[PDB]
Amino acid sequence: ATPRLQYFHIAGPGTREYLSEDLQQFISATGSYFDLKNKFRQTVVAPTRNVTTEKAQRLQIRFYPIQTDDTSTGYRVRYNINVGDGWVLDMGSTYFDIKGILDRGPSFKPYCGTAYNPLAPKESMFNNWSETAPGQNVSASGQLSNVYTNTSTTKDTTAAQVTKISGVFPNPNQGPGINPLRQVENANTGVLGRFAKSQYNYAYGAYVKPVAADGSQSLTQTPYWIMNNAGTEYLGAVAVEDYTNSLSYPDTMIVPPPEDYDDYNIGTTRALRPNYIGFRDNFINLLYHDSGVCSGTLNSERSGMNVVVELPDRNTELSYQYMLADMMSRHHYFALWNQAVDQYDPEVRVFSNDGYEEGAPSYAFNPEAVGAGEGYGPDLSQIKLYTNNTAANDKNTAVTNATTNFYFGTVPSYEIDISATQRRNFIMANIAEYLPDRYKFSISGFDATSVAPTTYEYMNKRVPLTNVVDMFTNVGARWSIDQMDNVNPFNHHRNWGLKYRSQLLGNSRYVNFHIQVPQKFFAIKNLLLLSGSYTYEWVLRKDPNMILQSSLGNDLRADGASIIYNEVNLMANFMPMDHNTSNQLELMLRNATNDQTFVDYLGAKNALYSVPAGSTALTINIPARTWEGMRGWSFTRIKAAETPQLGAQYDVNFKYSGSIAYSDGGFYLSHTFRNMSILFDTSINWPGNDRLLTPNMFEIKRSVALDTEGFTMSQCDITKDWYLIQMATNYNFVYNGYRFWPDRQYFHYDFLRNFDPMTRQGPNFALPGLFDLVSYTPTTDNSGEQPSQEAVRNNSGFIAPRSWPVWSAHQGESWPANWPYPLCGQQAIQPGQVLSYKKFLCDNYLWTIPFSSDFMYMGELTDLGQNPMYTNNSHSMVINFELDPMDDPTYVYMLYGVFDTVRVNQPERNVLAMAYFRTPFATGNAV
Amino acid sequence: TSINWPGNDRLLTPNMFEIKRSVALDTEGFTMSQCDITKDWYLIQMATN
Repeated sequence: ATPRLQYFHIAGPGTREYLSEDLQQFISATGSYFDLKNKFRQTVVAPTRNVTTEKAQRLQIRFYPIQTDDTSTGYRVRYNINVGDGWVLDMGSTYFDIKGILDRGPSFKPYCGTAYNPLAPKESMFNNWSETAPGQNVSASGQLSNVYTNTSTTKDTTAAQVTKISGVFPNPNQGPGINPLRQVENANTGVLGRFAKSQYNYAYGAYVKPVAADGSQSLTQTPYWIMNNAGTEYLGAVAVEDYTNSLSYPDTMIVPPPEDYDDYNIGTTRALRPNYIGFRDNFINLLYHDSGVCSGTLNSERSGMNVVVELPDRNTELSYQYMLADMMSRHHYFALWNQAVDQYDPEVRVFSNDGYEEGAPSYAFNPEAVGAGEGYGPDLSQIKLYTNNTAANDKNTAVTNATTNFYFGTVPSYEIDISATQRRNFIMANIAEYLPDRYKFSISGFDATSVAPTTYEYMNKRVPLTNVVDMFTNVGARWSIDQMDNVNPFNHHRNWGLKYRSQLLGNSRYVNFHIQVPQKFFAIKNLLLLSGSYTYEWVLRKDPNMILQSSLGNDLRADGASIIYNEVNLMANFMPMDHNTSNQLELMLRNATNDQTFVDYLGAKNALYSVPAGSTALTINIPARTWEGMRGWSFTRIKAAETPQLGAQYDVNFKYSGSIAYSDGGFYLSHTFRNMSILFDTSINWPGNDRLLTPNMFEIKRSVALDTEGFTMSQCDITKDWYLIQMATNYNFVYNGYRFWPDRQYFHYDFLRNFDPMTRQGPNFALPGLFDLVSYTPTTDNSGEQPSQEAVRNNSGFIAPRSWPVWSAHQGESWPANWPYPLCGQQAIQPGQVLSYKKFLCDNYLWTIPFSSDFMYMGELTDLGQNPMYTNNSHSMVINFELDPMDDPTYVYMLYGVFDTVRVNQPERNVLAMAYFRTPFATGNAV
Repeated sequence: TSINWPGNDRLLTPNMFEIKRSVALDTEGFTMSQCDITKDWYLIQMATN
């Protein structure tokens, strides 16, 4: 351009063509050790024509609904996407601008613990006052902190404070105000206090809403004078306020003792379980995908024929999950699409018990350094000091007056091992509370069958058994709690993805949410719409269980959750390219030979096969079929209670609000898969070439205890054959050697990223010794007492009794522990009294078996998928599964390998036509 | 004194680069990514970067 600009290489020719050829050869040859390319400048220049219109064209267009039909299960919206000539719409830029009111219900705690007197001890009381009538039979217990240096024997100095009582003056926040507590004379100190007469005396979690603008939780205060046994000696005064009906305990629940201790013991109070009710990852289950009854609609006006056809056997939202996880790492939190992957804390799931950081003995000392707590030794209180005589080596002269404290011993202190305190609190709060309901018991005020197990206060008022999980539970083994490894780990308050998603809405259950939801259906997920007038209808879910995710998985419909949609607009971004260039573009995309073609990323027909609780085996029969281009198999097992009805507008049997492992990638039951077999004909096994070490089945895992010949890989119970197949599928190289593949560690759904082999040893019970003191079965009684837990005697006088609830106050006496049998050390049990428990966990993996001759990837259209023996011949393959028996009805999420592809034909203006074809499992009915 | 640089009805508010707006005062949307940043500003930043 400008010679002035070409001089400075701002618009010049370019480094390749202004540098002398010999210099270019030099800087290319000597470019690995002495760089010179950074010293010469070349500028990339914009096309400056035929890239943007001068015409006034909106850069971002909002489409507000034509026609709504607000209903009580969904929220339909219909738009008229008018794309003029010279315009071009990429539907990847089309998203729903949704705002409304969200109610997350009473079952929503965005925070562990409480906000009301958190530092208060759990069993403390807020300076009680129990009376039948004012001035009648009265019981009161509390601290009297305020002082007013009274001159006793008269009311002159006490009545002055009494007249001030009728306000905020007692001021429970303020105390004595003196740091050295030894300087007070007990006869000229004055005493004041402020007590509350109410039911449910507990300091922890106590809340009384204010009535005046300056504290003042009550309006009427009745003062009471403090005198000794005689009435003449005036000592102090007390403020008493009625909180009988003005007091409440939000976010806290009373943990009463067993019924035998209901009286004479108020137990402790505990904060409710923390529950996060934010939206789901990537706004999953917020648009009605794959539901024929409430399917979306996209079509032109001239031909009002829908082009989006949805199938109940496809999974659009899991497809988007897999697509996004392959496109980027899942640890990136993109707050726009609510892109926060559901992740469990590994320190909670794969429990690596290690005790605690044992350091020097740690003590909490007196606030001052002088005290007589447990006043052993000489009293040292009425002593007298005489000065020393060096010559006589004895006392010589008395000290006239010596006000001395002079206590005995070191600083009074109480020893706490906070390193183990954190460990126990962590275990009980994270791993113990999230135990299955079969390892819990009521609290002597709660009763089962009076409320659904899927409710909030059911989970809150059921204390887990305290010996199934504790600090001695596999004290040195990195071992997930086998009583809980079948529990969805993503239903946890440590779900950082869910925590972030629930924190994006706010800190209350009354949310005026404003969200943007993308279109995930693969045919129009990123379709480029040409010119024409199209109508684009969709319906938004209003099911509280589906749209919202809980960290507890409780039934939100029974928990008052609801949502209201006010404005649902359709945003779009239009590139302002030149009408000449956009007209050329649309002319060349209206040509038949080159037209948009999209395949769903999952590429799987999704079939759910029910497996009841007791069943350990599953037989899958598929009738005669053409298996053309079928990619392979993929499968996990999903709990039935955690999976909605496929293609149902509203599921009433779905009383779960955690992580639907079907909808998202939150798979956690890839284990509990004993083996598998595939038989294309009635008896012809698929590998069927002596490939595997077990030729006629896919032995996924075998117990090492019964293992004798080997056939187990990677220091767990997985087999050689299965490990080989999985590594060959995921990484394509097993015949040149097994190795780690860090190129796929971002995927969040591959094998090595989340395959965790485990090994614990454990005592060998069913021996003359080794009595197995841990009882895993509760007594399923109303009383909050579990006497079967009283056999462990560990931390006897320093924790709550095992029969008592976990979070009750401590009582007992110090005693040698008896339960944890030493598996290490010099006094360990004999080698014949230990066992082996090789096990593996594999979350979010979705076992894959590729329909390839050698289990390795040679193209999306597999080796055997195009073989003219499955494609042309009809085969009726039979799958036989063997599973670990679970304790609830579970599906087996089976995924085949399909080419569910669509190519979009847009020959003229407002003519939109789509052809859907799925190679193994087509849906053409020839009508 | 009369030439808006976008000046072609580009932004949802053609006459200014509305960086953020009060969601309480909001009526028609124009707030993006679950905060008070605007659709136009979000588009501009994402396109630039």
